[PDB]
Amino acid sequence: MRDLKTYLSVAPVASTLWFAALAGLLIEINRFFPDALTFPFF
Amino acid sequence: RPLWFASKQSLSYLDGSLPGDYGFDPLGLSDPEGTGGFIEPRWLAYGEVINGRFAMLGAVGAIAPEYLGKVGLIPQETALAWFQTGVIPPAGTYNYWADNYTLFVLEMALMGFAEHRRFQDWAKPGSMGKQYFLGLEKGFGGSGNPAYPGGPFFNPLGFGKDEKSLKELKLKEVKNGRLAMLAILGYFIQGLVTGVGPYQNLLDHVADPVNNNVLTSLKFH
Amino acid sequence: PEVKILVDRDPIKTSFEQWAKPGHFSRTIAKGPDTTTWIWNLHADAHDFDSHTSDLEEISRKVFSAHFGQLSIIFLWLSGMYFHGARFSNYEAWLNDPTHIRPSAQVVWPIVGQEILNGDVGGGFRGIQITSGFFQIWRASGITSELQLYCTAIGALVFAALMLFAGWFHYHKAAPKLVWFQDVESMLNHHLAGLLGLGSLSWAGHQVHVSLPINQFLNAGVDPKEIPLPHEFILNRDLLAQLYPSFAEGATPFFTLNWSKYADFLTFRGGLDPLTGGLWLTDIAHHHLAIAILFLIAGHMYRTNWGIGHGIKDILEAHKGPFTGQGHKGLYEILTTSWHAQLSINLAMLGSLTIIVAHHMYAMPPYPYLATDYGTQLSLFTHHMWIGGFLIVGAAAHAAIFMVRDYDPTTRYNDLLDRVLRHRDAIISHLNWVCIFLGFHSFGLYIHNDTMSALGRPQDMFSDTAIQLQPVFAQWIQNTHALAPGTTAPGATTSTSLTWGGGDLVSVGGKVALLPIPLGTADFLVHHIHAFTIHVTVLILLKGVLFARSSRLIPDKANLGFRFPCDGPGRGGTCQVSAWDHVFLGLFWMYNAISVVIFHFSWKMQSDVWGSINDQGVVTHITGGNFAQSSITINGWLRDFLWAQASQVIQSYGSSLSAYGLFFLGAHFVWAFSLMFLFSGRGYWQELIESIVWAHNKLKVAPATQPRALSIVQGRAVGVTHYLLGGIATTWAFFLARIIAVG
Amino acid sequence: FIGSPTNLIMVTSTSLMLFAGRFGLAPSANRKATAGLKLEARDSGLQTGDPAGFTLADTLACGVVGHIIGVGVVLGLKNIG
Amino acid sequence: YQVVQPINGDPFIGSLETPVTSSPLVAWYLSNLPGYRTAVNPLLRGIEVGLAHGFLLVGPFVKAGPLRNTEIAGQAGSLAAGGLVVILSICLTIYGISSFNEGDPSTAPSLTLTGRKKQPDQLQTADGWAKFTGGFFFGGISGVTWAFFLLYVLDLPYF
Ligand code: CLA
Ligand code: CLA
Ligand code: CLA
Ligand SMILES: CC1=C[C@H](O)CC(C)(C)[C@H]1/C=C/C(C)=C/C=C/C(C)=C/C=C/C=C(C)/C=C/C=C(C)/C=C/C1=C(C)C[C@H](O)CC1(C)C
Ligand SMILES: [Ca+2]
Repeated sequence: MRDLKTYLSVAPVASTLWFAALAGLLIEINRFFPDALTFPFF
Repeated sequence: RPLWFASKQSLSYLDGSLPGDYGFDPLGLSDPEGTGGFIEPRWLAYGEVINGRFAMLGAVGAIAPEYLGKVGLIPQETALAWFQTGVIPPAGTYNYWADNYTLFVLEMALMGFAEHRRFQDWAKPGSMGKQYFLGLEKGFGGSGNPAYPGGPFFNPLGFGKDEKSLKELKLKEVKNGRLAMLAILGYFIQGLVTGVGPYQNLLDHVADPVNNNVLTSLKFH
Repeated sequence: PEVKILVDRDPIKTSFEQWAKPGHFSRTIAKGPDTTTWIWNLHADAHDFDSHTSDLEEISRKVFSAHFGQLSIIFLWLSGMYFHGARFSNYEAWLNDPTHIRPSAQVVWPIVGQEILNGDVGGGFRGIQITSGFFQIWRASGITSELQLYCTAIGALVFAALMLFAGWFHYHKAAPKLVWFQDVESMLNHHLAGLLGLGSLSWAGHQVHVSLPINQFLNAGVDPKEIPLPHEFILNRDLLAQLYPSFAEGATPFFTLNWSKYADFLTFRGGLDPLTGGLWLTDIAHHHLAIAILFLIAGHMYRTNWGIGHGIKDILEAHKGPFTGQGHKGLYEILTTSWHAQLSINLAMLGSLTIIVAHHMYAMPPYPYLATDYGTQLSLFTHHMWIGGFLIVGAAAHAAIFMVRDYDPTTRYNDLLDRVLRHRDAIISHLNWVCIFLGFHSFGLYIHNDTMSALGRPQDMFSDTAIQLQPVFAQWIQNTHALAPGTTAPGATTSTSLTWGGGDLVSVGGKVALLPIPLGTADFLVHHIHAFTIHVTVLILLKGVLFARSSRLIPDKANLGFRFPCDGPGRGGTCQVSAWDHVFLGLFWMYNAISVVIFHFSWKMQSDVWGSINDQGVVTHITGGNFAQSSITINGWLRDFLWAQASQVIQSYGSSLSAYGLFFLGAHFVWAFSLMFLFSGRGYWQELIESIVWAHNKLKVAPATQPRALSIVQGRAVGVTHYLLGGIATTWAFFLARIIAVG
Repeated sequence: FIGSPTNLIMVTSTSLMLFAGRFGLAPSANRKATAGLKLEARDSGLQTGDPAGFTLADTLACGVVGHIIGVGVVLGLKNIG
Repeated sequence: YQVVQPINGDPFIGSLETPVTSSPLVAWYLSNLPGYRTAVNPLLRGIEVGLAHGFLLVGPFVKAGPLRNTEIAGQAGSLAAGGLVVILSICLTIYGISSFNEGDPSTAPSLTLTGRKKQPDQLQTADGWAKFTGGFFFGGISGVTWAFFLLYVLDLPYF
């Protein structure tokens, strides 16, 4: 548990989880505001 | 004490402390040399006894209904072969008070508590007579030997109060267990390649032996 | 002396202690890291069990459970394939009409416009056309619904779970000991008779009851949903008696020895099914039956526990003669104490086997509707060729590792190994000469043809019309094969393939399954090119193995270990003088050889076999026999093969084959990228990282794990792996895009 | 079909094979093979009842190989006449 | 019994003794060649060698040449052989010039295979080599002419 928490924070696993979260975020963002070549709000 | 197809390696670990010890181990499986998971000799003895007991039960039970299916008030809907009971649906089913799946899960809930308690006694012997179980724990103590727990439940009639009694009785038990085990194997293969049912099939064999094992050589189904 | 199960209880307790600690096996790693090089080492020596310790028992226990883990991975992959065929496929539509619907078992999500990859594969379905040939396997096994595929996927999932659990169990709870592994007699007895004998007998049992009747029904034209379920064919037997009358006697023929009464479904026809374009299933069943009998007898050769059998030591040490001294005496002791010897033998044999499989599968298509599925055929051949080549190179790698680490004449002396080590120089010199001669007289012919053609002198060219180099031996052999059925294989009706000859073209759905393949001068030239490339890669690998311990250059090469950068720029320069470096080259030359082989196959097939048949029997091939006249000069390969065939992939953009164009370009990129690692050295890079580190330190952002440039060996490893990835991937994209567009 | 057709050929083959095996005339479970010329005497460990050292491994082995030679002879003869 | 032995029984000289390297007939044959005729004047050995090599060079040049189909195939290919043999002589003369000097003795070994003295082979001197290459060239042009005379000039039934 403590050691599982440690292993889940080793560099490869920390980075894969981080990048999976980032990928999910970007994917959803472009799923809501697709085909965006500019910033049209202000 | 007489010996069958013994081995010098096999004889070493099979000297006679166990019932039915005939020194027959042509593949040398109860070797106390390589004891690990599920190959330890005590566990193999326990397994032989338990398989023999369940096989005696199932071997008088599988042949029963289709015997008195011929004698007595017992109807014919209650008179199936052992394979038509719903155990193998593609070979015949029945409509009991339940579904045959709830039947199974209820069966295995009951068998679950009985088997788990029995194992809890095998592993740490004498542990079931400690925790509360609606009373009834003083009877689940055990006797040090797993295959022979004894007590007020598993031995109410008190057979074998001296120990040669228990010796020859254990010998008879394991012998009848081996008999019932190979009887059940015969049931299985015979009900497959002849597909008749053992009791009725036995009656056809006793008509006259024209119908030999080779005759159903041809694997009707 | 006798053989038994011998185990140890709970050798290592399952725990999360060592997961928290990175490189626990290596003492130096366990402590922690000072620089960036430590991270690379952690991965490079993860599975080198024989250096984490010296105990053979521990090495072998680790090996056993790692094999279990690998089996679990394979099962998960299989279950994924079956589930995708069950859920995201058009397998039933394809089953209704095989030669119009394109198989595809993968769809994509519409996220960034990538749904264009969901192309029209027909059947009211839009997905990515697959080349795995899985539909053909499932059809040949008798699978008609997707319920069966679902059940298969779930069964393989629980099998993967079982394999993973067994891996945990046999390492942390009940781990065998050394005398159990070192028993190879019983192990061979069980793998020959039990794994291959019972396995193939069981498969023949499947085909006799499931695939034969169901495929009979499918080829009779029955709607796939109107076919009886397979278990019916077991319950009701007259269902089989209708298709196959001699299922009526029912196994009494098997014991009367009236085996001829089984001639219905146990045939020896040979050739192809004119309806499906595959081998006769009644032939494949008979084949597996005979295979089973053979393996079941063969797994009874070695003695285990009952006196009868063969002691492998006796067989080995019985073989010796006047040229080899005491040969084979001492090999049994070598092949049972070193895992690397076994690994290299098995790798060589498995690579050989994979390539034989590729050839035989292209020549005698075993699955229905496989031959006329050109994409599947091309992909299967190419994939198996690559796998075989890689395995064969690994064989050499591990032979060298053995020679460096485990070879010891003080305690384990063998005579043959010693003699070969003693005349390695003669061996390598003659192999060198053969490589040179073969390279001059195969590629030199191509250069001569190119200049003869460029100087407007085609009569002087080595071609079918100017100076013929006819492969008379191959022509003679294949004519002997064509005449075989009836003359010298009386029980066969058709020759074993249709590439032998006899006419008898077979087509399916207006496409050519097979026809006799002609061998001309271009075949001679390219076969000698093949011989040349194979000989050169053999030279590199054998030179690496034979000179792994010592040479006339550096006299103590074994003390430097199996893998190392160099021993300084002394004696003129000793760059890559190690055995590992020889494997690095062999991979380059293996790439060259396999690339030429698959190019030859693809061009020859698109030029002389594949194509479309028509009403008169006029066969228009993909390229009108342009291989016989254009493949004899390098300009022909560059123009008629690469430039011509390459147009399909370039025009892929804007369609559903766009991903292949993208992968074409990306593979070009990564291949070119490898050259940065393959042409440079780590000194320049260390000196550049120095100033980058300065830039970081100036802003208090320098890392504590000091960044080092990669090792010399790692740089070569990065360079060779990227090179192979790039080249193989660009060939993959080109082949797939071309054969899916023109096929 | 018993003692008339191929039953006699199968019997003579198997019968003769294990008749050899029990006696000398053939490699044993207790008899090792030198070069197919001479046979040494050894104890395989497993207990026998038979006076000549005929164990169950031996009966099964020579029974199997007699069956196979019987199968071969039967199929060949019925294939050419 | 073993067939492969170390050279002359010396196991520390870098070679071995095998059938191809040292079996009776193959030794007799190799010894009976002009190159290994040590006690013979180098000019005659060069003659024999040059005549054999010259004759050989005519065979492939003519048949595999670019004028094989033309009627001057024989004249052309034979002339090409003459050009090649002359080039070989140039390679031989410059080799002898670079590697030898008159005032120096023969670099050939003095010992035989049994350990007896023997006169060092004179072919390895300066003018020994010069006599040999002169004989070789004379023999080579003579061989080409002889082979070139046989066919074309005379019908004489071949192939
Ligand atoms: C901005 C660019 C962009 C973006 C954001 C995306 C985004 C996406 N693409 Mg896409 N793509 C792009 C460009 C892009 N693509 C381009 C340019 C191409 C042309 C080459 C493609 C071609 C393409 C294809 C062909 C596909 C996608 C797919 C996908 C989707 C999922 C990919 C996936 O799930 O992987 C794979 C996910 C898995 C395999 C799930 C597995 C989960 C983990 C790995 C399980 C591991 C645990 C396991 C149990 C370990 C085993 C241990 C064992 C021993 C127990 C995703 C939304 C896929 C899709 O649409 O899904 C249907 C898909 O098929 N893309
Ligand atoms: C009939 C007996 C039998 C069978 C069928 C097998 C089968 C197999 N062995 Mg095995 N083995 C046996 C006896 C047998 N062995 C004996 C007697 C010994 C020496 C004592 C060994 C020692 C051995 C070693 C050291 C290794 C194998 C390996 C393998 C696998 C090879 C990889 C492969 O081909 O994948 C084919 C895949 C399949 C056939 C899928 C089906 C898998 C089935 C369920 C396997 C079940 C057979 C198994 C013996 C059951 C007994 C265990 C039981 C108590 C549960 C394979 C599954 C390799 C391995 O372990 O891989 C992990 C390997 O490393 N075997
Ligand atoms: C049954 C097959 C088999 C097995 C069991 C082994 C086992 C072993 N090999 Mg080996 N080898 C094999 C086949 C095999 N090999 C083949 C076919 C080749 C030819 C290429 C080699 C060549 C080879 C070399 C040169 C070396 C080994 C070494 C080793 C040992 C350590 C491996 C290691 O941990 O490195 C770690 C594993 C990795 C770092 C994985 C690297 C990732 C690869 C390169 C990328 C693959 C790309 C992927 C397929 C697609 C791209 C994905 C990406 C885009 C996301 C180990 C005992 C090493 C050794 O020192 O022996 C003692 C050694 O140097 N092998
Ligand atoms: C000894 C040895 C050793 C060596 O070394 C080797 C060898 C030889 C191999 C060995 C072995 C042998 C043998 C033979 C064995 C066997 C066993 C068995 C048979 C078991 C069973 C066993 C058996 C068993 C348990 C069984 C049981 C049964 C039962 C319960 C039944 C039940 C039932 C009934 C009632 C009726 C219904 O309706 C149905 C059912 C539900 C079904
Ligand atoms: Ca044991």
